[PDB]
Amino acid sequence: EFEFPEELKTKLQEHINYFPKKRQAILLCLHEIQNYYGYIPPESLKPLADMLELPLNHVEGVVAFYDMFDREDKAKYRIRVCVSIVCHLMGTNKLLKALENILGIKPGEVTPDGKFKIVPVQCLGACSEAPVFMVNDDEYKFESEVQLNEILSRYT
Amino acid sequence: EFEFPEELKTKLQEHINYFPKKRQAILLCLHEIQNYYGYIPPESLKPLADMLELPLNHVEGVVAFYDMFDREDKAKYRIRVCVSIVCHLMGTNKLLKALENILGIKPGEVTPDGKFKIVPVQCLGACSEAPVFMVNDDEYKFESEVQLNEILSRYT
Amino acid sequence: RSYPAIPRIYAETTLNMLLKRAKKPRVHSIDEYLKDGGYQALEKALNMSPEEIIDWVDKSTLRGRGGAGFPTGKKWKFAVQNPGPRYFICNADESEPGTFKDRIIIERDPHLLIEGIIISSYAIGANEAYIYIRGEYPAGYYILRDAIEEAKKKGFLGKNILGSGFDLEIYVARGAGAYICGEETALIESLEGKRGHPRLKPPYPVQKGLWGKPTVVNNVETIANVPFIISMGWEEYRYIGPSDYAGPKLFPVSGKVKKPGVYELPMNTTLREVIFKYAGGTLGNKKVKAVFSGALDCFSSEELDIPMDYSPLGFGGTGTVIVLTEEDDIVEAALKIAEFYEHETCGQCTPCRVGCYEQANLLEKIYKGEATEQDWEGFDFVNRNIQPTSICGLGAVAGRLIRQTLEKFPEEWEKYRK
Amino acid sequence: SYPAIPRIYAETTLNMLLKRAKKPRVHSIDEYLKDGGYQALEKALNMSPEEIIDWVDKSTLRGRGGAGFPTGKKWKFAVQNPGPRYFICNADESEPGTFKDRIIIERDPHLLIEGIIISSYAIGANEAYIYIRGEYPAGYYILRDAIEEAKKKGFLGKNILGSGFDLEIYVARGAGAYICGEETALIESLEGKRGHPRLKPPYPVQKGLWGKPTVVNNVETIANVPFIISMGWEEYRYIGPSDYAGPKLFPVSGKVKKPGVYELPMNTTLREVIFKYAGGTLGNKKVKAVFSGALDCFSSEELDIPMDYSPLGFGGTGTVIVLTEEDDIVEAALKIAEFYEHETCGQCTPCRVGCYEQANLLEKIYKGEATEQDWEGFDFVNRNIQPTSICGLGAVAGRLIRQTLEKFPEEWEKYRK
Ligand SMILES: Nc1ncnc2c1ncn2[C@@H]1O[C@H](COP(=O)(O)OP(=O)(O)OC[C@H]2O[C@@H](O)[C@H](O)[C@@H]2O)[C@@H](O)[C@H]1O
Ligand SMILES: Nc1ncnc2c1ncn2[C@@H]1O[C@H](COP(=O)(O)OP(=O)(O)OC[C@H]2O[C@@H](O)[C@H](O)[C@@H]2O)[C@@H](O)[C@H]1O
Ligand SMILES: Cc1cc2nc3c(=O)[nH]c(=O)nc-3n(C[C@H](O)[C@H](O)[C@H](O)COP(=O)(O)O)c2cc1C
Ligand SMILES: Cc1cc2nc3c(=O)[nH]c(=O)nc-3n(C[C@H](O)[C@H](O)[C@H](O)COP(=O)(O)O)c2cc1C
Ligand code: SF4
Ligand code: SF4
Ligand code: FES
Ligand code: FES
Ligand SMILES: [Cl-]
Ligand code: NA
Ligand code: NA
Repeated sequence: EFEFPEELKTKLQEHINYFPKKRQAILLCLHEIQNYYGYIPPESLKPLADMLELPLNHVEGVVAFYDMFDREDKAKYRIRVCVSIVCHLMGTNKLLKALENILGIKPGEVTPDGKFKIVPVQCLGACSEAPVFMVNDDEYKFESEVQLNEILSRYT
Repeated sequence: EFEFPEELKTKLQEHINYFPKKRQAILLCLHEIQNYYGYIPPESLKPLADMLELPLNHVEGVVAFYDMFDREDKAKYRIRVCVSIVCHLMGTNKLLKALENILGIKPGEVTPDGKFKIVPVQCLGACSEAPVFMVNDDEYKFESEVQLNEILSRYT
Repeated sequence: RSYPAIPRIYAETTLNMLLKRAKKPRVHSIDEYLKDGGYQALEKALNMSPEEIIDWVDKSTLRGRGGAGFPTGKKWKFAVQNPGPRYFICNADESEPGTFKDRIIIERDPHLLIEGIIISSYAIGANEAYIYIRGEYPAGYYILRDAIEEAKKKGFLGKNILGSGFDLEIYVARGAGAYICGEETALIESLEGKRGHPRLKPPYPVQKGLWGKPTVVNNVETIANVPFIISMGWEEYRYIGPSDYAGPKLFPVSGKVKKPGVYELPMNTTLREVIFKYAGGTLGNKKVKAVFSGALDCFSSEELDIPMDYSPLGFGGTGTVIVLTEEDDIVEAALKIAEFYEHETCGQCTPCRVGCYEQANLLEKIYKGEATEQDWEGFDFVNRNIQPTSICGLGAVAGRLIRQTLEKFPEEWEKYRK
Repeated sequence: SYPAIPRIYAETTLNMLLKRAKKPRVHSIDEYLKDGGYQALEKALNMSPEEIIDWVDKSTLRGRGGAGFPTGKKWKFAVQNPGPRYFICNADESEPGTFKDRIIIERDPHLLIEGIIISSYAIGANEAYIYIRGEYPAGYYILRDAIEEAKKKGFLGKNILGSGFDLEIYVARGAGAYICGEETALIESLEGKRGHPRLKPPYPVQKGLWGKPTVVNNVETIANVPFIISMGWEEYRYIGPSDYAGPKLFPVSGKVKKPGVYELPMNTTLREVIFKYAGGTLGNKKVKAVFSGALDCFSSEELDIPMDYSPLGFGGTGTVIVLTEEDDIVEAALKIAEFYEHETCGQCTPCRVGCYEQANLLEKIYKGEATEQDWEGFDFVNRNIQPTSICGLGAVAGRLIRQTLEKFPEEWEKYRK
């Protein structure tokens, strides 16, 4: 009953044709799915498995394993906040507070409109620019609440 | 009494045997002679005429007509620099300046050791890669003086 | 099989025909050509009559890609009305400024050209064919020589090709530095072992060419279309692009664009699309000032919406696109065009001989700010009087582009006078 | 147009790896070519693969991914095994404090690509991969585009520059697992599975991707290769101390005035990195400790060590996180514990339960909710993560924290009493 829209299916098929073996495309496909839907829909996994010529439970195990994938919460924008050592030293907690002031949510929560989810993550490899966060694929140093507010206004 | 070395005479004879009529081989023969000697020896023309069954003046007229042939300067490596519109717009003068910096010569000049001659030529049919130069049969886009120096050091 | 170094010209196709393999910058050998179904067009052609092949090529609407856009089928028909033997010549002299489309076929997919030559030769009953390739394409020369040998070994050349009773040898000749040897009659003179001196026309080569015998001269790109026409049939070919000016076309794009290279596009594409849609726009996003159609025409920025076809209002020529932007000095550019014609007049005709020379010499004085009033008036006069008594197209066009710049950019020339 | 990237500061005394990447922007192939880029590749293709291996061997180049294994020797091991062979660039860089590799990827991708092509040719690999972490989306798009540029210019594909050498580079993306930087978990991920490390030996060079000889090398390692070919191995070995030669990138973070990446020779001392290059400490506060990523903890008494791969040297990836006198070492240890808790793959029982319990108990200690048994249990767990572990994570998950317990007993005791 569940089918990928042709727009997405075409991209998935492109990833599957990219590497020498279909099953190597699994993570690129799952990223693409999460990009499209704002999460991994459980229903999506069976048709992807078919496309990868893998068993379903293989795909399910991969989704379970990799922390970037989310089957629980639909969110238009994922605000990934680094909670590792350097960002912690340099002010992760100031960033989380500013996020709570602007959006009204804490780590692990989604705004009522489904627009923003705060996701606590390990070191983002930008430690010199701590404290670090991403908004989907965009990555930034947190400077202050006024600055954060301006950045977030760009995502609509 | 000038004679071609045997190994060259063989190649000339091969060109002469290639086309249905001997006299069609004149340009291939002259290329071969220039490749071998680094120029067209005026003494070479008489025996070439004999091999082509052509008058000497016919051969002389042809050598005079075709710009690729040079009867005056011996050179191991001919650096053909394109001076036509596209290469000019994209930086012929940068390439010439670089060539002067490395080799100490300008267009039309041969180095003292007789190793390099810079030959200004019309469009080389590689305009997308302007500015273009050749070193004998090898053809290159000029990127910079550092790049050019490395290329030229391949020719010993 | 080491070949000399060739710069890796960028190539892009929306049609995947002429550049199916040549969009990749390397030699494609006969096994790769065969794996892509190459030489099946030839096999199909040899099971057809010459007459029917001519008919298909005619009905395809294929036109000359070497600059003049003459209907190819029509040209072939004229040749075969004349008694044999006949000769087929592939024109690979490609020496006009800005033009580098033919070499990418030669250097990357030589079997596409070879296959076209064999079909074309069969169509006109020629048992002897030539490739005349400019001397400054040495790699192309060696690549073609090797490809011809490959074709011989697979039985696509030689006697009684694939049991058809059709014999063909392809000889590869080299130029030695004269642009004029791309003019078909001067090419023939050069093949006959002489100076590249154009002959009075008519007769056209199809009546009297090599050794005075019926001769078809066609451009590399033209010939490269022939395998497709046979392979897909003329109907399907004519379905490519607009119905009047159908088929793929190569566009060599250089100058102030982000993505200089060769583009395989249909001929309904506009000049604006070539520059902005395909070639990535201008360097630094600067305004387009002019496009030089090789050394033939100059289009202003008001003429970007023309189709890249062979219609009266179209771009025409060989589809050569040299882009100049707002800071490029038009007088300096015109000097380079003038210099080209000075270097390349063969000198048989007096107005051409002296006109190309004086055009360059006077324009240099103007450019350097050393021109007298008489030099200025003399320049204008000479530009208008290169053509009289000329027996080939060089004399007819040596002043053409430069006149167009005088008409389209009066203010910039005035700066040099005042 | 790429996603937003913070503008990490970069400085070099050598002008090699950071010649272009000292400027925070993408350098495309034309800029790379103007600086003489890809001429080393051209030179390499005129050499035998064996010759290239010999040069890389004699350069004394060592792995820059943490373990410092000699690169040429790794290659030799691979090529003694029958092909086909694979080459993998490890761009998973996910260890706390480490951000050296990304600035090569994001600013000078062609340096990496050129390195990959030379290395692949050296070991006879016709198929190469970059495995880049999922949280580097910009780097992924930048690499894909750069690979296309390289194809356009004929540095990739079949019969590269008439050499007869064929290469394709595939870019794969991680999806959140630090363990996928361990070379065998990386390979498992490339094969489309969970990132579960394999028992070594065999090493990848004997049995890797699809069980075939596979070389895994770090980004920074690979970026050295164009220089070795270009300068020659002897000239390369003139850079820095002759036993630990070549440029090295140092990602410096924490309580310094100029946090960023520094390209320096490996005879540089830790003190020089902090005070001579990174501008000293914020507020001119005293240095308390340096965390070598999540691997080691050096005290203020250990600043005069060289930044090399010697027994008494800094080692690791040269990752320098500076803590000053007001930074609570126990709070900092907690963050390290949390990292390992979140990244154990769970295959091994002492690693699975130990990484979890170390974090769980240390949180209780930090919050003042630890019983006497929680204290003694924490100590025991910290000493017992390694047993039966099949990869280096289990081997080091307690290492840094143990060093804090030994070097900063007074602070720990404050939490006990
Ligand atoms: N009546 C005819 N009968 C037979 N063949 C003919 C006839 N008219 C033209 N042709 C052939 O058509 C082709 C083009 O002929 P021309 O119009 O004379 O063109 P040409 O002078 O060869 O080329 C001029 C071209 O070159 C460049 O300067 C510029 O692009 C210009 O369009 C040639 O092969 C020519 O023999
Ligand atoms: N005997 C060997 N034969 C062949 N290759 C070998 C051998 N020993 C090591 N190697 C190779 O050398 C590299 C380093 O191997 P290890 O010493 O096993 O280290 P590894 O587990 O990969 O990484 C540990 C590193 O990561 C961080 O936790 C920390 O920086 C630590 O130093 C790997 O590519 C490995 O395949
Ligand atoms: C001065 C001059 C130069 C020419 N140069 C070329 C050339 O390099 N290649 C080419 O194919 N045609 C060139 N032509 C056109 C040829 O004379 C001829 O029209 C063409 O080769 C016929 O092939 P086509 O009908 O397939 O275009 C030139 C014409 C002139 C007047
Ligand atoms: C848990 C763990 C994580 C690792 N992460 C990385 C990493 O992100 N990048 C890296 O290049 N090496 C990483 N390594 C080291 C690799 O396993 C391997 O030694 C290295 O990629 C080899 O390349 P090199 O010899 O050039 O350093 C990690 C090792 C372990 C144990
Ligand atoms: S018009 Fe010019 S190029 Fe043509 S034949 Fe006459 S002199 Fe030669
Ligand atoms: S030591 Fe830890 S991370 Fe490594 S394989 Fe075992 S459980 Fe996984
Ligand atoms: S600790 Fe936050 S980016 Fe590294
Ligand atoms: S103008 Fe220089 S190659 Fe064409
Ligand atoms: Cl498969
Ligand atoms: Na028929
Ligand atoms: Na050697």
